[PDB]
Amino acid sequence: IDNSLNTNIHQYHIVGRAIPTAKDKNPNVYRMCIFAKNDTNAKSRFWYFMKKINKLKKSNGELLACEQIKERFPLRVKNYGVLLRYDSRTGTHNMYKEFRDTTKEGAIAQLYSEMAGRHRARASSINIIRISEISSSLVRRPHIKQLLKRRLRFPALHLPTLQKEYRKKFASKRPSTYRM
Amino acid sequence: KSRGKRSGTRYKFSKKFRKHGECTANKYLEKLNYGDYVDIVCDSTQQKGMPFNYYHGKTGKIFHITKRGVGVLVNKRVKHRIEQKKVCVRIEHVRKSRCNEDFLLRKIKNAELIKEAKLKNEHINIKRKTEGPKPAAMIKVPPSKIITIEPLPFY
Amino acid sequence: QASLLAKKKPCKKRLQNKNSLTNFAVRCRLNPAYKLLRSLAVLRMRKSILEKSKNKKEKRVQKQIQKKELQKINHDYYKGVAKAVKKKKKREEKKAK
Amino acid sequence: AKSKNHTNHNQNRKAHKNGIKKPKKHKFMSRKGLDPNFFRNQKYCLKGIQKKKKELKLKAKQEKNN
Amino acid sequence: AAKKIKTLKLINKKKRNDLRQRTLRYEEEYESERKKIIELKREARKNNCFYREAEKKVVFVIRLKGVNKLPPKVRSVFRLLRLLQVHNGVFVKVNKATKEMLKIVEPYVTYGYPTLSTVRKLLYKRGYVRVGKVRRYARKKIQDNADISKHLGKYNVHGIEDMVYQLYTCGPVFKKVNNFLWAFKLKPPRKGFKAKRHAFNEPRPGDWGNREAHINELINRMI
Amino acid sequence: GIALKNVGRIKKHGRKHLVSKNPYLRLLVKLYNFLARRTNANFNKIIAKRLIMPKRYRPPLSLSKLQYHMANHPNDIAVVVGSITDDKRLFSLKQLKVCALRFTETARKRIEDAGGECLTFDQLALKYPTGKKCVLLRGPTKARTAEKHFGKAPGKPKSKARPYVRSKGRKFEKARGRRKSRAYKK
Amino acid sequence: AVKKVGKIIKKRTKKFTRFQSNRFMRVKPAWRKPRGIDCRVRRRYKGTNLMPSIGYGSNKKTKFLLPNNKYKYVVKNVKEMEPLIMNHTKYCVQIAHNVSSKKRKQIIERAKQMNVSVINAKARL
RNA sequence: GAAAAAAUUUUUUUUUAGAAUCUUUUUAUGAGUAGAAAAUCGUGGGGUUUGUGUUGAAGCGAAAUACGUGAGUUUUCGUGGA
RNA sequence: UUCUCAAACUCCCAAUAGGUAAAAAGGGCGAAAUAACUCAAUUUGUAUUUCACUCAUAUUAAAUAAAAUAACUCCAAGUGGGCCAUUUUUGGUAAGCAGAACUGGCGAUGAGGGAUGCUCCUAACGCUUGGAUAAGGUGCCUAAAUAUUCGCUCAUGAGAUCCC
RNA sequence: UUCAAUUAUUUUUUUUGCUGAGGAAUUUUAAAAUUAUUUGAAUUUUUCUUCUUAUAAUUUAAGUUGUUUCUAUACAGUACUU
Repeated sequence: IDNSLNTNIHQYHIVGRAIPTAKDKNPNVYRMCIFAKNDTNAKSRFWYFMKKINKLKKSNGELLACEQIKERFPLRVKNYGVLLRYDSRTGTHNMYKEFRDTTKEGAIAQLYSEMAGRHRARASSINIIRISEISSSLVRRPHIKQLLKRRLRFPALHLPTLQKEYRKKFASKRPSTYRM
Repeated sequence: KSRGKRSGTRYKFSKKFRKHGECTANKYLEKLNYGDYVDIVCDSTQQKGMPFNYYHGKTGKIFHITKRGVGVLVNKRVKHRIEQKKVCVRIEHVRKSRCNEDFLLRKIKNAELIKEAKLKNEHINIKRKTEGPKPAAMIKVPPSKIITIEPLPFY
Repeated sequence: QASLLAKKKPCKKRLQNKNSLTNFAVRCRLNPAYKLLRSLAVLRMRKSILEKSKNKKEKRVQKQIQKKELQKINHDYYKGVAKAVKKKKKREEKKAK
Repeated sequence: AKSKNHTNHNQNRKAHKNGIKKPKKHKFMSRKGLDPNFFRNQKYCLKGIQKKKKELKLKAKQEKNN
Repeated sequence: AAKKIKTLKLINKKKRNDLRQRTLRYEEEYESERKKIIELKREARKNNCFYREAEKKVVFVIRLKGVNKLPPKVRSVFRLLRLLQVHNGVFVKVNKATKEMLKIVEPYVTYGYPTLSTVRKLLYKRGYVRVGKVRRYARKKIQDNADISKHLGKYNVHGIEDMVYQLYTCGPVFKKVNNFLWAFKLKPPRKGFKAKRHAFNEPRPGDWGNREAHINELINRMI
Repeated sequence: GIALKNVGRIKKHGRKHLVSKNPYLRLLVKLYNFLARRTNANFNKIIAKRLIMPKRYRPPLSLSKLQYHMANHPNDIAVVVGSITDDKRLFSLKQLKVCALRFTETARKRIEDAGGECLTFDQLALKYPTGKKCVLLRGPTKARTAEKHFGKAPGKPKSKARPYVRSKGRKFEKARGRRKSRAYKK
Repeated sequence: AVKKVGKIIKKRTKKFTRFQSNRFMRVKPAWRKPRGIDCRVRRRYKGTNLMPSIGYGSNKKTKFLLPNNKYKYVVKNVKEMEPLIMNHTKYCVQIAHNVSSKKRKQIIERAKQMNVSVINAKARL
């Protein structure tokens, strides 16, 4: 239960094979990791890739395993690099982008948020090919490179946003945006 | 409308590839007559007792046979009703139907199953399979026999 | 009078639904075993927080050993998953040029 | 101006409204179109079968009745 | 007179004993089967093998679309399916013809695998049965075993737990019991529904089509 | 909104009540409705339905047909849900015990003379409430005058029926459409 | 809304007024449905003017009952009291309009002696 | 075929169904022009029945703790004079 | 060898849509009968018939079915100008143009949404109370968040939701 | 200082909103449930542990009842109906 609120989307290891036949008595086993909102969606995404890659379809295959993946440490930061193929209005484009997070799932959430925000690209039009941990020295993006410096601080960059109780319509004196 | 008899020549009446004058001996000799179901198929050779367009590839019961003619009871939809029509066709046009052959083979096989069960005084069902949902199974998989898939970059 | 058959009975008049999950008598009427199920539940509950507190140590010591042996095996399985992704990533990265 | 040309609209739906009827005469296809000579031979056979039957039926009824 | 009445009470007592006992055997068996699945799966995964668990045999199919503007094949399938009211749910036995029927109506129905606690709970709160005659049905709420002990007495699945058992396992008599049961007309689906259009394998919200185990969550909301 | 055909209604057809105002017939359908409901005998249920049925569509039975039907029955109790009419075409000797809706006076007199019994429906109910060891009979419809008139067109080919025709005169309906020589025939 | 009184629910306040009779003097005030014609108000365009149907009907137990808890029975002669008297609990007397005062007085007095309420006995003095 | 209450075992008060197109009960159902049906309601006359009339009818105007889903019915007050 | 081609060309060739099939008034394997058909062959076949022996069916001859609300017969009504949408589609530069196909609507029917609106979406209606939702929204008009969360965006005519 | 999360089978609890058809002369009866007893078993072993043996009651069975107010100690009033 916890008390925890925001942000959800999960990681699944799915394994499947072609249905056994007289013609082939030892089907090829195919495995993939898939980021999805649930197991049924994860199976469908696996099937879409199985259909695109192989000539296998749900009617001609069998599930060997499907199991949810949990990240090794929830609170230790890693730099995840993700390679995407996405579709524009005209056609197809490739991108490999870098995200600092404690979770691969969080990095995918940032990626979907970026693809939506910077290109107006819909979830349907994205294909994730590999998300993996990248060393600090190796990183291309300057926005991730800046985080990786020796020392970091800010004088508070964010406006207040008090609880509903204290968002009342009238104030007694003029306030300030933030303390110095 | 403006509808003469053989309209749709280039469609239905067009011959099968390299099939000319096929008239060999075995074609004639089938004999199940008054009870039988029979398909009505066009012959490129024979114009003499060729059916009307609608009856092509349709199936129905033989109700009367003559020297080389066959009466066939065929179903036709006429607007709001499907009705039985007495189609006169020739021996070259009639092809023995195979639906009867499925029923017969199943009857024979089931009869053998019944006969086997009866000898043992067994209680068992000779009814057809449903092709039901698959049960549990097992496979042992080494690291060598499992392949990692991923989507493809443009190439 | 002899020939004509015995009187039949009309339908019963409508009653309340009596359809609560907590309508115990109706639930027992409907499912005779439900009392046994309540008893089983009660046997699990009765032991209560003190016995369970004592039990919790016994559980954790015997589950630690079982989990650790099962987990090390499973960690090798997880490593195989990691290894397979890494193997594909490297092979493709080499292949592309 | 012009009157309507093709339209077959609503007719399928009207057919399905009252259901698409099918024949139900079934057994014993009949009369004139039956095979010449062979069916007359059958009539003679049937008449023969009937005569043998009638002879049996008349004798059996008459012997018991009186 | 008194002997017949006495005999009937004795018969009722025998049935109560039998049903209580059957329930206990079922309760152990279902739980044991689930425990064996855990044991099998755990044994295979650790010891480097792949256990393929069975198909789930039944599916609860809930309609979730209005009666206006229906395609004709879809209309026909709905009549056979028996989802004549727009919030009907019903159990269906998974085979090949049933799956293809489900495919034809797919964007207009949600469906999935109904778990054993859910199936009982839904049957308890919303169980009605046809108490009339064939094609003169009368719809009565199930508040005792005697009504269904009449109807399912020949089949020997008389009494509600046995019916629940047939629903759970896809038992030897499924069709008749299902047919005797009313098609469950459900409440609107509380908090967190949304997105009537399309289907659940779009990344955007909308419960329509297959949602597997997650059918139960939806059923719990609309109970 | 439910999808049921005919809005879920069961709609019964044919007679829903007896519409006669005859006191005796109203009393009789009360009686036979009671006898059907209590006994649950099929014989009584048929009688109740036939009593409710249209008086015009209730048939006459011929005495010749009644005797011809009863020939293999050594039990003598005929029941007829219609009127029994006399015969002037044969000797008509052998008596019966017959319950009928209505008797012609000549028929009744002959049956009584012969040593038979002409039995009321109240007497039938009283004596034989289960209908056991009896014979239920119907007179034939036998293509009545309306039936001769109707039945999927007389003017269509391959059909046998009577149209309107006033054919007592000479020059009546015989030509174009009814004649192979003049245009075509039915 | 509606008018509950004990176990007697009466479901209709505000008897209906015939459509357009507010606008036109000629049209009779008493209700008529525009059933005989197309009319675009039988077409149920909301808030235009509500119109009646069977559903508003009284319950089977209370069907014609007065708030007196007694069915009204109209009386124009004294002798008509005599069958009515054994059911005086469930029925109430109404004396007809057209009754001459000597007779009316006699009927009122007799009815009071017969011990049943008479709802217009306090009138025609 | 007996239920309750009031009294002070014994008195009083309320209720006490059998109309078979009727009554009790259950469950399902309710769109609607053209169009078809059924159940009603109202008007003129007649036979039939048993009532209303000059201590005031019909009619009319204003209404009615009124009744009916409704068409309407019934009533009160005022006029009115057959 | 090579480039481009046709829906009025066809080596090859779909999906969708469509047809026949799934046993008891029948079917099996047998005997006997009947003939003026057949065949040397009045038991050679045929067909028919009478006798047998016997085919699953406690539930089932694959599913699924408020499958008899089905059939069938009668008598009579109205109607015979249509129009709208998606997808496929012919003519015409195009058309809220002319003409279709399949289905669903509207017409004859509405409640809620689409500011608004005959056809779009949600959803089809006895009379009421309570509930929980749909389409759809939640700054104010105007009922619900000046919600949360990550982007992007400054416009000397920014931009704002299918049919529109 | 901790003992997660998510499924699985379960068991509750804090406030509280709305509703009350009905009226059981041979089915508001019967069984169930629960309590106090009684006898024999059981098993996780028990202060809501289970069955059945016998006995009584009751309600969670078997569709709201109760208590105290008020109108009012009125005769139509400004309250009440409309």
